[PDB]
Amino acid sequence: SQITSQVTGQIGWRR
Amino acid sequence: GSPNSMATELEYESVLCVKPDVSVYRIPPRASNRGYRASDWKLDQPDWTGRLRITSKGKTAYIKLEDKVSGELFAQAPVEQYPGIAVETVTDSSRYFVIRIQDGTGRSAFIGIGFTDRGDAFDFNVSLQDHFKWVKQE
Repeated sequence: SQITSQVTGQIGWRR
Repeated sequence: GSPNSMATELEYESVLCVKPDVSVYRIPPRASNRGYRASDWKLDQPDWTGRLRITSKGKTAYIKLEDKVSGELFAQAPVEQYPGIAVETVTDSSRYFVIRIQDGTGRSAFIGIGFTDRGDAFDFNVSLQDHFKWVKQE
């Protein structure tokens, strides 16, 4: 709706 | 103020973290094959926003959510293990989480969380990593 910022998983990381 | 039930017990909680802006998702699912995945529900569509508090009474931390103007309680989630049911990472990006809150009536609910910054969410994780690093028979 406003944006898409999908939860990471192809690298699966931190900072 | 004093709690709603008191019998002169150790009813304390010690502050661990505060974050200035935080948003929540009252999510539909509980248990998919990968966890919860923020990408499946509402990762851009919060139902409430306010301020984060984290406190701890011993081995137990409490994620407590506060009003952005007056500090009044929105929800609270007790945790005695990390990772666990009371704080989980969605699938992997720790930009988001899912926590188990009380509804304040003797019952619980699951909400997703989304932060104002990716680093403020990674510090929501570290505030619990350094709380569980000295317990859990480590």
